[PDB]
Amino acid sequence: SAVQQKLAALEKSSGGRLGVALIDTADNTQVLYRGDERFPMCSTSKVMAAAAVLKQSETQKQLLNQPVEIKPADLVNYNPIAEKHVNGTMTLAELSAAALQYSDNTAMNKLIAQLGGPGGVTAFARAIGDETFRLDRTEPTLNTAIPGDPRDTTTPRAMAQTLRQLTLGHALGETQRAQLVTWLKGNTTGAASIRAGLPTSWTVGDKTGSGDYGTTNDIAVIWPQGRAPLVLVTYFTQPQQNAESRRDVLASAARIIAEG
Repeated sequence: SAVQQKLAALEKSSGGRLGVALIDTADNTQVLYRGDERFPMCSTSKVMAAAAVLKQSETQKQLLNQPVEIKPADLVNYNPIAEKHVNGTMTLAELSAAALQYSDNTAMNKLIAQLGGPGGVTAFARAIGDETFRLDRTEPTLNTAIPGDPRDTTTPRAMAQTLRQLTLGHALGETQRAQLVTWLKGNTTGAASIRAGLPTSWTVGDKTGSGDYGTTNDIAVIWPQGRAPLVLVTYFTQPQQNAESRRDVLASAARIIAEG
């Protein structure tokens, strides 16, 4: 198709490997580019951890208000919110928001702990029908993004379908889904990624991810004005371990998709 020619050209110009999945919920049509290849998820995996805790709260009604200690030993490499609460507590709701909206890595590790380890996050993916997602490590090592390494990867197709189910579908209860959507819409890290390629009137909720090998990711739910929502996943990774992030590639991919 025309869009896939332009995405292929974008990929060639970038020197990296680009994976795109679009689901248009208006007719459940999909646009895929390397849709079944594995990519390192990096921080886009935080959506699955947050959703898994939200799923637990459907039975444990007070779970999101449970205070969790933040100790100095809990802090890893990037903890913009958790650092503000060292030797204090954050609720699981506050940790989920920090993980999603600020990409706080300590917050993610607390969510993983709450779920019983990376196996508990992966279990939730399996429980909602995602047989592709795998979380193997905690922060920060899940971001190593080594070429060919299957750890901590998913495919664009799988993540788009799963993000659709979590936010627009009914994999979660109504209160939990609304909370997830509110969190994604309040993301602070996405201004230069998918959002930058889309009309400024469209509402976007997204989760970015970045890692080694110049890995630059964004997954988004998009509500265009007067139009059915879209789910867009853009993964990008590069051959050099020290490569710089390329958020512009995600913006350009989104712009190419938005042309259709």
